[PDB]
Order: sequence, then structure tokens, then C-alpha cells
Amino acid sequence: KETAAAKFERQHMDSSTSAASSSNYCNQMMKSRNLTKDRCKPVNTFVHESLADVQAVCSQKNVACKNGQTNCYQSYSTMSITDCRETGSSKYPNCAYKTTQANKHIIVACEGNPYVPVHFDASV
Repeated sequence: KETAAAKFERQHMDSSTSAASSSNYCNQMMKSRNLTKDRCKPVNTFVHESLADVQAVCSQKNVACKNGQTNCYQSYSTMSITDCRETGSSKYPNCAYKTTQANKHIIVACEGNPYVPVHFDASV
């Protein structure tokens, strides 16, 4: 019922803040966005740029995705992003995350009409 584009927004967009300011950002946000409902999602990146800037990546540098498809794009510039990764102790339903704020290029897979991000592949 969620489109792929809408699910990308829910999982990855956080324009409301310019950077993670606390080490408990990931714990908060993974919970807020319902990424810990059934399982602790193991890895997830939040992007702190406008939706327009993130959609624009679908017109930038074409690269291969980790899976070998060729519909991925790398941002020409770096973006403010927060990297969330589940700690080794974390056990559902007590999900726990390490937060890393960074300025990196993003790589997204793009699909559809309009041609928009539907998968976060990596940061660089």
C-alpha cells in the first residue's frame, strides 16, 4: 500500500534537522519511523537535505548498484547524513543503534514516472 517512493521517504528523509545533534538520534528515529516494528532493521541512513535535492540525484552520476543493476545515481556533492547501525547486543524488541553524523555522497536507485529515488544503496 505504501509506494516504493513513499517508503524511501519514510525510511530515509529527515529534512527537519540539519544534523544529528545527539548520540540517541538513531534510537529515537528508527522507532519514530516504525523501522523497529517487526524486527530491528539492521542498517539505515537518514538524509538531512531537501526532498528536491535528494530527488535531483536521479539526474546526476549514473553508477552500478551493489546488486549489479544500473539504475543507481551518486550525488555530485556531499550531503548531511546520519548513519544508523544496530549494535551487536541489540535484541528485538529492545533495538539499539550507533549514530554517526557525516557529510558524504549518497547513492540511490531511481525508478518510475516521475523518476525518483526508491532505494538507498550506499554513502561514499
